[PDB]
Amino acid sequence: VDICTAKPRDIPMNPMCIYRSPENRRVWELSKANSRFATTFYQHLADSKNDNDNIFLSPLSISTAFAMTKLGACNDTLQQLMEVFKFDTISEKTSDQIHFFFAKLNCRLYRKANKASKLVSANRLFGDKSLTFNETYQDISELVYGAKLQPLDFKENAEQSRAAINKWVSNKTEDVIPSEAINVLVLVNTRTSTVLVLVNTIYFKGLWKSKFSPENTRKELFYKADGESCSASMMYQEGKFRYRRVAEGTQVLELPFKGDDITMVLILPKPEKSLAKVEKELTPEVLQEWLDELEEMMLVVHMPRFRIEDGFSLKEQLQDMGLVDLFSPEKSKLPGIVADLYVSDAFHKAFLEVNEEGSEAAASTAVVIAGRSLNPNRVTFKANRPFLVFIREVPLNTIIFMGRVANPCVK
Ligand SMILES: *[C@@H]1O[C@H](CO)[C@@H](O[C@@H]2O[C@H](CO)[C@@H](O)[C@H](O)[C@H]2NC(C)=O)[C@H](O)[C@H]1NC(C)=O
Ligand SMILES: *[C@@H]1O[C@H](CO)[C@@H](O)[C@H](O)[C@H]1NC(C)=O
Ligand SMILES: *[C@@H]1O[C@H](CO)[C@@H](O)[C@H](O)[C@H]1NC(C)=O
Repeated sequence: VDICTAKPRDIPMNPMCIYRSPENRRVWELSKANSRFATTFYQHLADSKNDNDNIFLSPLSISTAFAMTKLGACNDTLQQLMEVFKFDTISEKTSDQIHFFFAKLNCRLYRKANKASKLVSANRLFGDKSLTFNETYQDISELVYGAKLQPLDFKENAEQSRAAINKWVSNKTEDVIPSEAINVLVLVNTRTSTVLVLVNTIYFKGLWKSKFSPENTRKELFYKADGESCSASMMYQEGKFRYRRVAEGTQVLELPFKGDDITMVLILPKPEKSLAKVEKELTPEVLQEWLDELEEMMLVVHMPRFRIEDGFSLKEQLQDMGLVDLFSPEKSKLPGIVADLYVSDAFHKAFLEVNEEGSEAAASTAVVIAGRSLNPNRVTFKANRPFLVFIREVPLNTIIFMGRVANPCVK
C-alpha cells in the first residue's frame, strides 16, 4: 500500500483522540499552515537572539517532528499542537486528516525522485527496549512519516543508548553534506526516565542553476548590525533572476538550484533600514505577497559565500507560542503512544553552507560568457549587510529551511 497513491479511505488512520478545527488542494493548505508556523516561530526565535548572530533552522523538520508527536496526543495537548503549528487553519478538518495531508506533502517532497538537487528526509523513533508500544502508533508513524521504531536500553544503559542514536544521525546527517537540520524530542515518564526519542533529519544538496565563478569572488567588507564591519568573501555574477523591489527599499531575490523545484530566496533591506524591523514586519501574508510579485529581471548579484550553523532549545519559544501541556509532566496528554508521558527536551541543530557551486562541494570551476551586452542601467543586488534567507520548494510552496546571515565572515 503506497501512501503516495493511497486515498483517504485506503489508509484507515485509527485515531484515539480526534479534534475538529474551527470554521493536492489539501497539501497546498498544509504548506500554508506550515509556513505560518515557520515565520511566527522565526520571529520568536529572533527576538530571543542578538542582531549580529546568525540564525538557521528547518521549520519543516520541526513541524514534522511535532506532527509525529501529535499522533499520540489527546485533550488539550492535542489542541495546543493543532493550534501552535496552525494545523487548525485548515478549516473544518480533523487531527487524523492532517496526517493524511502530511503523507501527501512528504511524497511530493521526498519520494518524487530525479535530482541535480537532492532533498532527503530521515525520521526514526528510539523507544525503551522493555516497553510495549501501541501498534497503531507504530504502523502510522512508519507509513506516514517513514519512521521506524528501534528499541534501546534506556533504563539500564542510557550511555550506550545515546551512542546508538548518534551513530544513526551521523549515517544520515553528515558523499558530502553541506546543509542539514536535526531535530530531537525526548519523551520521558513522570519518573524522569527516557521512554522515546523522536529524531528528524532533513538535508539538502544542490548545485546553483546559475553558478558563480570562483575567479570573480573577492574579499570585501560586510557591515554588521553592530555598526562595525569585517572581511567577507563576495561572490559575483550577472544574469536573469526573479526579483522585486518592495516596500521602502527591500530587495527580494530568488536563486534557483538545478531542477527549478528548489530555490533560495534572499531578503535584503536598504542600508538605512534595520533587518530587525523587516523581521518584525514579516507576516506570512506579506511573505507570500513578495514571492508572487517576483519577476525575471536581468541584474548584477553581489552575495557573500558563507557557512552558518545554529542550535537551540525549542522549549521556551514553543511555550510562549502556546505549547504548554506537552512539556508539563502533570498536564501532558500523550496516551496514544504506549499500550504518563511529557516532553522533557526539544532541541534543534542545523547548518547551511553556500558557495559558487551552490549548496554543494566547492569546485575549481570557471565561466565564459561571450556575446553579452547588458543595459548599463540594470538593477544591482549587493548583500554586504545582514539579509534573510529561505530555501523553499516552489511547486509545493513550502519553506524547507530559513535563517539569517548576520555575519558571513570567517575568522
Ligand atoms: C492503541 O491506540 C489506539 C488508538 O489510536 C487504540 O485503538 C482503538 O482501540 C479501541 C479499543 O481497543 C477500539 O474500540 C477502537 O476502534 C480503536 N481505534 C480507535 C481510533 O479508537 C488501541 O486500543 C490502542 N492499543 C493498545 C494496545 O493500547
Ligand atoms: C479528554 O478527552 C477524552 C475523550 O477524548 C474525555 O473523556 C476527557 O474528558 C478529556 N479530558 C481529560 C482530562 O481526559
Ligand atoms: C550509511 O550506512 C550505510 C550502511 O547501512 C551505508 O551504505 C551508507 O554509505 C552510509 N551513508 C553515509 C552517508 O555515510
